[PDB]
Amino acid sequence: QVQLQESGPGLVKPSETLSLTCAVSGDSISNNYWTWIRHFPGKGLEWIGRIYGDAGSTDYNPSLKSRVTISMDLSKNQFSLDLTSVTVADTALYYCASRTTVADNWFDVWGPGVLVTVSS
Amino acid sequence: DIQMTQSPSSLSASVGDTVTITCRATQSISSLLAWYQYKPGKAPKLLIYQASSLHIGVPSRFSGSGSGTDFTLTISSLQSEDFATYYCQQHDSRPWTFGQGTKVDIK
Amino acid sequence: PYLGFCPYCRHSAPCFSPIKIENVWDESDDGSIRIQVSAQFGYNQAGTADVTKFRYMSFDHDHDIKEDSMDKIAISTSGPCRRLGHKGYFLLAQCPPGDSVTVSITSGASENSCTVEKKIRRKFVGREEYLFPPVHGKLVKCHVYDHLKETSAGYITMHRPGPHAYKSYLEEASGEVYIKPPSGKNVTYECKCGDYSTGIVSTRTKMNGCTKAKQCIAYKSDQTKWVFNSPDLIRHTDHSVQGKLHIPFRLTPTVCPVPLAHTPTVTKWFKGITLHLTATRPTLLTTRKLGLRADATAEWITGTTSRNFSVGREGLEYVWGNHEPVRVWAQESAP
Ligand SMILES: *[C@@H]1O[C@H](CO)[C@@H](O[C@@H]2O[C@H](CO)[C@@H](O)[C@H](O)[C@H]2NC(C)=O)[C@H](O)[C@H]1NC(C)=O
Ligand SMILES: *[C@@H]1O[C@H](CO)[C@@H](O)[C@H](O)[C@H]1NC(C)=O
Ligand SMILES: *[C@@H]1O[C@H](CO)[C@@H](O)[C@H](O)[C@H]1NC(C)=O
Repeated sequence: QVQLQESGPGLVKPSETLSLTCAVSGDSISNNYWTWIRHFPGKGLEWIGRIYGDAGSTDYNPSLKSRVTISMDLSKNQFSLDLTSVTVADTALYYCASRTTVADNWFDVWGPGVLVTVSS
Repeated sequence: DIQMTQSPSSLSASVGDTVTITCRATQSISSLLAWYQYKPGKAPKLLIYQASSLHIGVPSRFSGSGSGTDFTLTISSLQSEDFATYYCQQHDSRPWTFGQGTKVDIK
Repeated sequence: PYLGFCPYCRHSAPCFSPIKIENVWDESDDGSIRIQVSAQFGYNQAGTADVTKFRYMSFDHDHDIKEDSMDKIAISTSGPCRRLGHKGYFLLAQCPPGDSVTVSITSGASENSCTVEKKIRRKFVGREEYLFPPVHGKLVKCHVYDHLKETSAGYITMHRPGPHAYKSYLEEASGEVYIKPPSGKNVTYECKCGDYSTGIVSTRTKMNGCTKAKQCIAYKSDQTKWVFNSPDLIRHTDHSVQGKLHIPFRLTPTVCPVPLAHTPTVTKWFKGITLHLTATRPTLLTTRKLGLRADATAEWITGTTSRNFSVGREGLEYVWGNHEPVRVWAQESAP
């Protein structure tokens, strides 16, 4: 089966590059869509972006397009998140998502997730 | 961007009752909708895909319907394990959006 | 499901048809062909896996999606074809020979058709020409497309569509331009009347400095549809491959029946052989020596005739039709 695990720093200063890691186990990286999802406490879920495995094609939310860049590492079974110049509104619970279907907005799989707090 | 107005925001009900939660979209999105069940301290799980179809493992008691802009989920024979947050999600426009969340709680 | 530039619409002209054929493959050994069209077969407006309905590209300014059934689908090359399977862009049909193939939707009186040049011939298996497979004969390995729809012959590449502009989106009145959108849908405009300008307005809005309606371009930001890398469309500013569906009806190896010819009547003479032959259809006869020089020859024989072949001491091997090759050896019976 496909298992996901988030692993990122929990406390980052504002106006700093946020780097978060989701590792993939049980399946290859190159034949499924890979997705980041945020979830601010006291609010709801919001889209971040996605990457395809063997192609490296990225589609991102237009509002955050200027500050979200997604890269993947096929050797480490790895795909990553880069968020530049974080603010206090970027404090959210972060999920990495994957699906049984090769590409679907709905995600069959989901990591436990990691909490990121932006404060001084 | 197609925006969402989740219905209703809150509803307290006991075990065995029937609660209906509506899903209204600002634009005609045909019947491409998916619903989620958020458990606190855990990742949300898919219950209904395609606005009428059941994910394997999900209870049959859960039945969603609707097309175009108006959608409903009917939760018949409510139990203790499914007091959660309800979230319908469309997959037409990029990127996908969410509701404001519907809270159900034990009366 | 996009719409393409079909070189033959209903009447005579190159026109736009939403069941536009790009290519046709005839690599099967049973005469069946597979057809790529721009429409989606076997899916509803939402794309539900449901066999009895399909969808296509609408002929209006809102560019939505409608539905239709297969009872008004006709496949033809010279006569009507027989339908066997369909997934999305893909077809499979059994057809008589012809110089082109025709797909059509006969939606009432609106018979929108598309015809693309492709030479389809009646091909055969083995060494004997045949029209319809006989009951009796040798069983031979052949290669046909599988009728199972969930197979995978390969992959095709799809990307996001580019801007698809309209004239119904733009309005001209008393020497200025206007933009009228459908209600509830954002439209991204682009116009140039001096300084280069962009923007996204979902409501009717005056634009200043413009006198001609041929200077502003408006298009809805459409991300819902996925389009094939077709030569008939303007692509988006980034050409990244984003996904891939299977190519169904994989060309699978199967056994096929082939006929057997009539067994020839063989007569004998000194250092030579003579075969009285009979075949109502063209069949192959290949003879070769068994020594230093093969002296190989091959002919397609129609009707009945007699062929003389010299046989040496080293011998000769002749193959008549689909039968077992038979080796013959001469003697030293000089008169
Ligand atoms: C499509 O048009 C609508 C209407 O302008 C935009 O709606 C905005 O939505 C956000 C989020 O709800 C609100 O905060 C704004 O107030 C709405 N408009 C305004 C001006 O207040 C919507 O963003 C548009 N989508 C795109 C992609 O432009
Ligand atoms: C009839 O004879 C012609 C040659 O004159 C030949 O080409 C044709 O195949 C024959 N048809 C038959 C088999 O009756
Ligand atoms: C074949 O050989 C026989 C016997 O020599 C002869 O009568 C006949 O004319 C020959 N026919 C051909 C095809 O040359």
